[PDB]
Amino acid sequence: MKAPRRQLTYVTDLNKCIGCQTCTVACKKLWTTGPGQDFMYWRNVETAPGLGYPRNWQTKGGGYKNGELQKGKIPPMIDYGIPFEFDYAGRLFEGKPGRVRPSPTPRSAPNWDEDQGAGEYPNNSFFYLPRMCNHCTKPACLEACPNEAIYKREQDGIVVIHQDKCKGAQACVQSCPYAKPYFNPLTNKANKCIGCFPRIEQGVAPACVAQCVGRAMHVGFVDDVNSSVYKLIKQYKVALPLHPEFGTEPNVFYVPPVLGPRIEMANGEPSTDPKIPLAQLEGLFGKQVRDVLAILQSEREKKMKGLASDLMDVLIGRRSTDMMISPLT
Amino acid sequence: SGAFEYSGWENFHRTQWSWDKKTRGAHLVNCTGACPHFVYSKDGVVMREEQSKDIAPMPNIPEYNPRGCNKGECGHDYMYGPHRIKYPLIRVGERGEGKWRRATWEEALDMIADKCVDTIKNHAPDCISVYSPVPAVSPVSFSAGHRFAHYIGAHAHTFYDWYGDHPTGQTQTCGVQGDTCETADWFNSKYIILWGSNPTQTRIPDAHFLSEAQLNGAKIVSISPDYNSSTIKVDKWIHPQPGTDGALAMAMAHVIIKEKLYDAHSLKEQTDLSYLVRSDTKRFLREADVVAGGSKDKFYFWNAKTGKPVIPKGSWGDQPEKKGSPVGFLGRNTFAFPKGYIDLGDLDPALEGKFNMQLLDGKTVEVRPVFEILKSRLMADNTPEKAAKITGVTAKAITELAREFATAKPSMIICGGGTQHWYYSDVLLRAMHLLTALTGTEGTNGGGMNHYIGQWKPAFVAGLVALAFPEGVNKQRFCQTTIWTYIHAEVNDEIISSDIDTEKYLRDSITTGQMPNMPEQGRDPKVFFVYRGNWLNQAKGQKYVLENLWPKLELIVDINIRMDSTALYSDVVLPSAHWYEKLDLNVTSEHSYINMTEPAIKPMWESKTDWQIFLALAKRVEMAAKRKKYEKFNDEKFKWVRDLSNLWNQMTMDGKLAEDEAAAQYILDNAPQSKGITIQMLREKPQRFKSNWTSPLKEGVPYTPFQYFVVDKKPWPTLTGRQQFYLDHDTFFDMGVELPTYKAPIDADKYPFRFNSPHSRHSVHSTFKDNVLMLRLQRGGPSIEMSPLDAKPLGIKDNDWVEAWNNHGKVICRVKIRNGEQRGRVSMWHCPELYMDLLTGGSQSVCPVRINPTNLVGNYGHLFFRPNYYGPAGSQRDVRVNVKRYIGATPISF
Ligand SMILES: Nc1nc2c(c(=O)[nH]1)N[C@@H](/C(S)=C(/S)[C@H](O)COP(=O)(O)OP(=O)(O)OC[C@H]1O[C@@H](n3cnc4c(=O)[nH]c(N)nc43)[C@H](O)[C@@H]1O)C=N2
Ligand SMILES: Nc1nc2c(c(=O)[nH]1)N[C@H]1C(S)=C(S)[C@@H](COP(=O)(O)OP(=O)(O)OC[C@H]3O[C@@H](n4cnc5c(=O)[nH]c(N)nc54)[C@H](O)[C@@H]3O)O[C@H]1N2
Ligand code: SF4
Ligand code: SF4
Ligand code: SF4
Ligand code: SF4
Ligand code: F3S
Ligand SMILES: O=S([O-])[O-]
Ligand SMILES: O=S([O-])[O-]
Ligand SMILES: [Mo]
Ligand code: NA
Ligand SMILES: [Zn+2]
Repeated sequence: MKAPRRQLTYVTDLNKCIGCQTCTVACKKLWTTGPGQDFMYWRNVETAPGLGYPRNWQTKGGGYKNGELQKGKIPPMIDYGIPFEFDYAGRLFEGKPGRVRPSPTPRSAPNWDEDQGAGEYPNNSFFYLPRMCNHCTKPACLEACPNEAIYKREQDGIVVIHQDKCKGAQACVQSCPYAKPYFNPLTNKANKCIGCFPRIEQGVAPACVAQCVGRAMHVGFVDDVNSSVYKLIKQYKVALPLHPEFGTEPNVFYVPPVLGPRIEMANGEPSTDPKIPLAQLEGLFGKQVRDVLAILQSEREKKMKGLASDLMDVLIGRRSTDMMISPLT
Repeated sequence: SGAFEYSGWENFHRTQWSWDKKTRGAHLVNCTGACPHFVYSKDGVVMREEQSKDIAPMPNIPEYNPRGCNKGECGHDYMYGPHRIKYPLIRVGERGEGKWRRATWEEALDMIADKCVDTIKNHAPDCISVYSPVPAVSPVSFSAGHRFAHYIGAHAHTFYDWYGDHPTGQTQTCGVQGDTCETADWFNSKYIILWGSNPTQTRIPDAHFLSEAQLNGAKIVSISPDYNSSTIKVDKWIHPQPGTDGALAMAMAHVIIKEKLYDAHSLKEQTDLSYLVRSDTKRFLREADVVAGGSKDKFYFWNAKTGKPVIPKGSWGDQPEKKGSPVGFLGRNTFAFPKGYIDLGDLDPALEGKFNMQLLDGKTVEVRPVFEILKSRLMADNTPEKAAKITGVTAKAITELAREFATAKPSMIICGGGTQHWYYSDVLLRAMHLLTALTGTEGTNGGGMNHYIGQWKPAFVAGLVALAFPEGVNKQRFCQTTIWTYIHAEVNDEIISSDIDTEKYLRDSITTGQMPNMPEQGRDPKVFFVYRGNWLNQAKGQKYVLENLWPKLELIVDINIRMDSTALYSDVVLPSAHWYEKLDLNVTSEHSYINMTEPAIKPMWESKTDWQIFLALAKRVEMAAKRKKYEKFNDEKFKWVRDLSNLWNQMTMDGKLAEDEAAAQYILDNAPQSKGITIQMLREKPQRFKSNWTSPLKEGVPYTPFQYFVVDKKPWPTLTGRQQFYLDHDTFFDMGVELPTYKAPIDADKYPFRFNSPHSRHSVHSTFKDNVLMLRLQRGGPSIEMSPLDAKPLGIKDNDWVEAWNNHGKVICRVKIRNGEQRGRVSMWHCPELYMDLLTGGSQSVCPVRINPTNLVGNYGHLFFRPNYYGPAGSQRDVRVNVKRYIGATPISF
């Protein structure tokens, strides 16, 4: 499809995400307040382990298998969650009796299994996984679309669903293995994360970066050797893409969690193992996780000894402009 | 041209991110964020908010920016959503039914003014009261109703203690209202203990400093019964039994004293641990016991350099050469003393030993240093092995935590609701302060005992008082709200009086004037103004309140942006301008900067700002006072003839403060911490405070409290003039807490689950509970959590309805089963609105109001009643309930 000139690149530090959902809210309040968009969270944050959003998206199918395009399933509306609705007016102002219940009867929702994770007390474990469109170097959605409605912007590598060209074929929904295009049933068009390109065009960080309260998000062009995203991905090499085996070459990367307490043994004493299982992280990021954690732990140990660590300083991000394209607007 | 192929169509999204006006906004809620925001309008409609990210950074440490949170970025939903009060509303059905008629402002305010004049005329001005909490959140809106009350004689309320946010044990120890480092200082610590604190959910915009501190090489410990969200990032997790933390703390103190890991110099200088205690009466040896005309309020330590007893300088009986004014947040103004005053110098107070001394009356008595008594009681009762049995934390763990805590410099404790909302949290906090005193980190960057709860600290507090109480706080009626609620809601605390004679202590504290009782002469409260706080929904003893207190009130007035549960149950509901339609300041203890909001658009529908509402009300009161031939009256309590015919002028200083901005500027002008700053400056960018409370505010350095005592050696405003761990008052002896020690939780509720009610990331108290987007990122309604180990034998499945109850009441809520929850307790995110997805009651249905006798002590040096300085905590974490599956509705999952 011809490489982009520059590739906007994101880094998500799982050591720092507090699962506050501020980025989920910021994104929705900017881009998905429209007709038919209520069930859509272009940006979402899910508890891992969990079912995610839509539930069981990680076995939905899609992506590439030995370079052949895969056609996965279309998640049914209940897997996204029917957005709950409420009749506040009836009870608060109109004298109607009875609680302001959610409709429908709650059974599913995008953050249904928040903080449940896995493992039995006292070794229950979970962390937070923010997700979005990965603006892949090999976007399966883009190849899938029989109408060429989806394109990757030459100037910044941002992938966009052209809303005039889209005829609702839903091959993209089928083929994105991250389940990040959402079919808008009102307009008969797919909708998905736009990389905040209007913000990026004015030198302002995407809202899910600029408004990241935990200070866990990095953004920049990966060709910029003084960017934190270059440093974390290319230099120190501690930032991995989510499910590399999907074959789409995401351009959103994750620093895996190295903060966290130890497994607790039956006598009450610490193991050396972390409560977050390595096998879980390997499931999300593959076999390189072990060495990344080793680097991270090693570098943090220098900091504990009062030694320098440039890597730790990068993650810490004492100034937000060292993490991102300017967040001021 | 220079356009890419699809750039024309892309104008569709560029249009979504556009505005024609950008104003400054804030969220005037009780979250402690005080987060700078911009508000974005297009064609007169607010589109959205975004953090302005413009607090000035400090060198070498992470900036505060962006702050914000998930509620804040949907704050505009309360402008346009289904909850908004548009017009004044008068009740037509029974309270709570939501049956209304729209009224004009005139009819609304006249109904109110008529009632207020009658109530003063027919009963007493103290039968009227205004509840409006946390002045720091919105000081102008806070001052509106408090000034109204000030000039008609209505009484005010307390909030800090009523909520259980008041660090009662800190006031007992240090003689201050409270103080704490700003959160940037967490980055200066090598070792942080999160003690009943869940900052991942409950300090959301500040939480980054913790994980950043750790990446910069700090270690963090979480202490919490459940595996809470904050805990997934800490290096070590300690999970004691609920309310047994005190035993953990005392065992840590034992290990530290025994293995001698303490800072003896600091102890000798900054605490009362060298002060001498009479073996016979177990009181402090005092000057009066030794010398004719010797002071009740001066003491002795044993100076090991001269082998002679010496009177320590700085205690209550020692007056400075020139007194200062009283300071609201101090027991007494010890700033009036000179620097160096309590410096140890060549003194060497003994911490161990027994000594004999000659009494005035010829008798010879044996005395011991507090530390000697403390130490012998810890070796006997507070070993790791014994605290292990109580807490369920291994002795090895307790010991290793003690040693780490005392070895890492600096270390700090961060405590919160998990440790502050218990019956005995006062003695628990004294124990945490004992741990800090022992390690010497108090008043150091990255050190100390730092508490965080509500938005209680308005650094410009003299400017606030200037506007709210212009004739002085000493000419203002205050109840203490925990007592007020306990008594007027006729609460049943279930504590049998042969265990703790709550009634006697309470009665004796009122009749001897240690604590207030409003109204006086046993009259009923009659008129209740509630605004800026959802008093009914959050009130402890809610079921008693609804059944007993509520029907005493002839008129209940709620002023609000939205229909919360208090307003739902009110007689008159007045529409208040949204945060983005008003002008106000906004500050907090978490950071040292002044935030503000300004109008983006004019007040919507018929709403008015709070300042304007009490201004307009003042006029109708003038009109009514004349109609009723009752325009002035005497108020013998203050020797104050009140002039109701001049109320408006009184509200505004003869028109000077008739506008919101002049009132906001008035606060800024009348406080040392703010004088110089103008509204226009604040409108542009948040400004740092010019000074603070108990330490210097230094350029480029995070604030950390108490340095004026620790560094400058001014006396602590306590009875002893030190950090005081020995409180030798009769009530403290009665409760077994003359010294810090473990007090086991109240088990008056004879039910088997401990009831936990922590604060959720998904709301700010009851505000945003009902926000549709927030509910959509949960499961559509309130939640109570249980361990699978308790739920399975009750046949309770995830998201089943469960029923929780005790003698106080019952609540039915959908359950969330979470493996991280500790068996034996259930956790219900606190105070969902009564009208939400609950089949009956709410969290407060199962909570009484309870009063610990030590919180009623008001005749012991720094222990005296002052509103929000000292008084009964409204604790609730001792509550116990039973739980069963609710079988009236058992929906299937899919
Ligand atoms: N079992 C149990 N019980 C507990 C607790 C617990 O942990 N467990 N916690 C406590 C604690 S610590 C606190 S601080 C209280 O929940 C605070 O409640 P509060 O009424 O102040 O906030 P809230 O947000 O609910 O109400 C604020 C009201 O003011 C409205 N509002 C907000 N801004 C304004 C304004 O500018 N003007 C006016 N006139 N109104 C405004 C707001 O809509 C809400 O009704 C309490 N009980
Ligand atoms: N998002 C959000 N943040 C808030 C608020 C809000 O409403 N929403 N409210 C603000 C205010 S006013 C308050 S007072 C604070 C309260 O917030 P916090 O100070 O954090 O206190 P809690 O949420 O009650 O509980 C904190 C943790 O302590 C645990 N803990 C509970 N009981 C015990 C115990 O007995 N011992 C020990 N060691 N730990 C225990 C709880 O399970 C919980 O995990 O949050 C403030 N921050
Ligand atoms: S805002 Fe930043 S921290 Fe909060 S959830 Fe999104 S990514 Fe995690
Ligand atoms: S994530 Fe899915 S939608 Fe976004 S680019 Fe990669 S394939 Fe297309
Ligand atoms: S980049 Fe922009 S559009 Fe994509 S998720 Fe973040 S906020 Fe939403
Ligand atoms: S609500 Fe409180 S914490 Fe959330 S953004 Fe507004 S001020 Fe900050
Ligand atoms: S496949 Fe193409 S036509 Fe639309 S629904 Fe997806 S972009
Ligand atoms: O204000 S909007 O997001 O309905
Ligand atoms: O139990 S059901 O409604 O998830
Ligand atoms: Mo609070
Ligand atoms: Na809403
Ligand atoms: Zn909205």
